[PDB]
Amino acid sequence: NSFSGYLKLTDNVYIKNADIVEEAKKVKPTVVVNAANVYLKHGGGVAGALNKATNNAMQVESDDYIATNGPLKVGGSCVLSGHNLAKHCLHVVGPNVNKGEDIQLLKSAYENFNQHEVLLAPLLSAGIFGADPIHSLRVCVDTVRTNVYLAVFDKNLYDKLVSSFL
Ligand SMILES: CC(C)[C@H](Nc1ncnc2[nH]ccc12)c1cnn(C)c1
Repeated sequence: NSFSGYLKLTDNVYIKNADIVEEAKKVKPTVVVNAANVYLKHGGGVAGALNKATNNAMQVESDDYIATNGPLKVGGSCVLSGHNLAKHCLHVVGPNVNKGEDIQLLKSAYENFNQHEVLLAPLLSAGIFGADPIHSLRVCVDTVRTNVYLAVFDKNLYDKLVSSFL
């Protein structure tokens, strides 16, 4: 958990303009959060980037988890291996609002973070899930009480987030 170059937004939320994969390789955190879907199919976005950095080990483990346990619920999570990136990966499903899933579930999704003292995480429900990323940071700030280090891989978005937060 040797995080460097973060900006502290609140007592427990830090942010950096960085690729979460690169942060995980440098820091080897106890927990890295994946922005997952309910079948843990890591096709693109943050999920595809984390799985590629494990050379598909995350996807083979995820497929075995789903065959044995079934899919997650939207707003839910599971803990699996972090492989080479972290001790553990917390796979968290935020709502895909472009598919009609309720934006209320984004609070439930961020509540999963409170089971871990320190986390390296992305913005949930941003990207293909369709939520406004600044709204996602507001729900993170209002919901997460443990120590969260957010990596946002887009300098334009990072500057909008920092400016909106102050
Ligand atoms: C908003 C965007 C910058 C963010 N992407 C990322 N954020 C952080 N590390 C990353 N590595 C590769 C992509 C990536 C995103 C995409 N989908 N979701 C749910 C979040």
